[PDB]
Amino acid sequence: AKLALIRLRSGIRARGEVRDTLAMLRLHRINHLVIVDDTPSYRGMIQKVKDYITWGEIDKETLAKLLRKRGRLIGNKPITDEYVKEKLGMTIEEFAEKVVNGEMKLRDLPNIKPVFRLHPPRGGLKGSKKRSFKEGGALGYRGEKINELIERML
Amino acid sequence: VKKAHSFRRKTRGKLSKHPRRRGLPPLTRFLQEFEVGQKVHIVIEPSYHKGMPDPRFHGRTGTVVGKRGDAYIVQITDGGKVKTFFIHPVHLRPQK
RNA sequence: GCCCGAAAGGGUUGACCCUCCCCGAAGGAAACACGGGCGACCGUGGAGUACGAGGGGAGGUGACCGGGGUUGCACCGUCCGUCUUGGAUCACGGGGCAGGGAGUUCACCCGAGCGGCGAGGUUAAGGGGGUCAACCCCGAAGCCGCAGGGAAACCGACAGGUCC
RNA sequence: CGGAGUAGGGGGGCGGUGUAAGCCGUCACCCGAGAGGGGAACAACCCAGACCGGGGUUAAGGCCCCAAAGUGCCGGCUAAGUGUUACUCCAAAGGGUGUCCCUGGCCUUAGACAGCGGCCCGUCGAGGUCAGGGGCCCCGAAAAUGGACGGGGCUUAAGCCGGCCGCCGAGACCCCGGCGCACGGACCGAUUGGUCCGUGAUCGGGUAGGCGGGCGUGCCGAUGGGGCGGAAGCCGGGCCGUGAGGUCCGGUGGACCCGUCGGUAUUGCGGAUCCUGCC
RNA sequence: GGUGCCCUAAGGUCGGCUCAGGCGGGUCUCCGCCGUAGAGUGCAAGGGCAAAAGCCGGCCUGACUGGACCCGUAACAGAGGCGGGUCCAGCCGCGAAAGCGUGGCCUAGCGAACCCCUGUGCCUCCCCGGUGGGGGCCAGGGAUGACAGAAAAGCUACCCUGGGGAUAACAGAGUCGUCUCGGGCGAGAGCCCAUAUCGACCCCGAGGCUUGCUACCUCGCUGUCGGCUCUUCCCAUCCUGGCCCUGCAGCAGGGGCCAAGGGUGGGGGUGUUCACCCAUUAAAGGGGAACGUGAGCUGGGUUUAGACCGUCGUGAGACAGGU
RNA sequence: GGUACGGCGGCCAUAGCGGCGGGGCCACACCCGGUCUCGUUUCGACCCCGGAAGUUAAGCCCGCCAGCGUUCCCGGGUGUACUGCCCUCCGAGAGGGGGCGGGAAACCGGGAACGCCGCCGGCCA
Repeated sequence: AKLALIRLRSGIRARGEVRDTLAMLRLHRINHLVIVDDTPSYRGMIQKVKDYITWGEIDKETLAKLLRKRGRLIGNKPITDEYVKEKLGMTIEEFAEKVVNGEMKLRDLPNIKPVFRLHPPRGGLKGSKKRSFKEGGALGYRGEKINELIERML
Repeated sequence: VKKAHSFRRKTRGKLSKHPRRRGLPPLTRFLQEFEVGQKVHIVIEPSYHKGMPDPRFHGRTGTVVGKRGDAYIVQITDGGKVKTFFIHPVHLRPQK
């Protein structure tokens, strides 16, 4: 399954290995989102930076909306139904249905950027940046409930 | 009070032998064979005091590059420097 | 708010202000109508509407605008240089103005940015000529380089054989 | 291959020693060499890393007045102004039918107090009694100029416990325009280069220090110009310029001055308990 | 806790054999048995070691010569001198052979330049060639313990300079072992009676008025003790007001609660603060304010320059000893 | 093809200590003696030399046993103790707590376990 990861906290006051892990994962700034494949190698890194991000499983509909609004190409040009219907023989909903299940990867679309830069959340984060999401805060594994947050940040 | 390094400094457990070995090792080790490019572990047998390198490098892994006498030449990486040792094969062990 | 405002800045080929329309990023209501919750409130619709930085255009009014001096109101703000882990310091230097005031020159050595000749390169002291401290021609003595090893005696090498 | 600077470190976490303060190390996150938003104010505790002009949403945390936004909703506790303190900066052993709760035994249609008399009847007839565990508060609890929850003040709170719902709030994040930088490309140049195009979520803080380009001052060799129809200098002003600074207007003044190219230098001051002169 | 050495064997090899301790016999070294090492190893500690690396013997002198490379001191990451290790060649030892042997089972027992001594065999000394004597290459040795290496005693109170709060005495900050003031529990004492009074041994604290520890501020700000003068504050209350318990008859005493409005003085010796003493008194409390107060006084003490005594010192001289 | 035989080995206690029942043409042992090969600070007791009169009692070989020691598995102890990262969590403080990840030792009960694997023979047919 595909995983969505959002960064929330800063690296000042953080160890030197967490910053390097985050750079590898392409999470350089706050309110920045990355999509990733569920594998042990990636689970290790998420376990290391569990205290500066949130993550979960993403959905077809949410990835379609994400692509339409916050998806950019090289040059920070938007993504369009024509661009996709041309470079690939399908539209954006189908593209996303595939990505979230296999049969295709995001990089199969040329000049796509692997980073979605989001807007801060409306109504704000409704919890503490200092606790986990299960004990009443903002961080850690949230499952199918990362989609609500993405839609708020979109 | 400072204290220089020397061969047998802080070797009370590293160069101690389990109470159930206590003697000669089996003879499938003095007559080990190795090839070039073969990776080896540096593991010291405390009963044999010939060809024993500095315990500083106990537990490290190197590559064989040659042979001189009954000894083998071994290269290890220490930071960014290369270090070359002449070791008897009872102190060595093949990978996998 | 009061005061100056000629020129060098804009402006009667129209200043300031006024209203009208079109496009409109990120974002983004309310009244009101139905229902959920003990409740603060929320959901669907209204509605991505009304609005929105800015970009364009159409008109009315007819002389200031920008700039400067001082001052009122609200918010913000413990000077300057210096060593020191650490300066608003009860640590040192600090009454005001104007002028002066601190990485230079030689000789050897290591390197570079350019330029000339090139298995050779380069002249010194000096000499001759001239329109006479500028200019022109001669002058290789010597120094570096082309063969190194060795305390010394002494001996004395690949102008290309193979591979990546 | 060349040019440095550094040989007093400190907050915070871990270890040895020490009554402790502190001493000696270690870790490499921060101050030093780091702005901005909050903690009343605070070097290193929280959010967060900063070209310029503007628009909007958030973080830390906050929402009775000071002070932007709730005299917010539900359930319960405290009567001591306890408290109104994340940390920086805050008292114990020992005790309490103060109150609110959990648990387990023994009693009960006559129990546990009273009263009337010799273990008892009736008598007023309904809930008692013993232990153990927890929450909040109380005693224990005494200082020196005049007072500190930041202050006013607050008692079904404007306090504490358990949960919830909406707003306010940074230079953070999103958007719009402009500047520069690094990399690559084209064209173009009498010489260190210039004009444009692409990319930049992965460029834009800086002490010691290293590198690049420019402003200004005096003299030379050349080139091109101005001046008694008023040069330099001085005063007050306008415009360009990130800036070092340049240039014009008016006045005063009464003879010299600037630009471009290349060279050269007693070449730029707020400080030295600096020197001279004046006040 | 140890080394600044010892060893011709305690060094090389070959062969044979097993230890300390105890049990059971025999008397005051003999037989058997159990015995993973509880012994020994040239010397500390740690590690290693049983047909042995221990003990008993036999033969030898690899404790040698000429030379390479690598590890440590000194991690990562620079190195002179020293030390160790793996090898090539030569000559040899032990052993039937394979094999081992470049000192001591491993880790301590030592040292640059210049100069000198010894050994060995060759090169050289100013036109040439001889003799005597000089210089050089190679190897070994003589020492610097402050041991990566100067040839080397003290006073300053007549003192000077340059600097330091990187560093003391003095007041501040921090801390509170010590200090002052308290508490819990109940052993025991009080004719009997745990609590009138005393309260051990053990446990828990406040304050910052003693003293220490540290070294954060200040090295030309001022450096100070006591006294006189003058103002103010705390309460942990000495008297003065009001109360409670008593092993409170009264007069009184002891112990405790509220209370800080007022008062708490004069003199003797001593530089004194405190402490001691006298006579009175309602009683003659303890502390803070930069150990309050020198741009307010004084100037007895203490820390300059003069001099005396005692001790110490060869002496110059010193004494937190006196005058 | 057969063996109640043997030599050289590897893993080096799941193999070890102790205890028991059985077996012996060929082979290993215990045995008789030793002059010479060899030697016992003194003895063919030890070691070396030549044979077998005797037997399986010992060593060797086959089989078993869980008294001691070792090793592995199943449940508990127990997700206990300790621990890496984060926290505007508690507490006067000492020290504790929550979330995400790893995770024992003793002890208890129950099993298995009294060795596995190579190369070469010799003899019976």
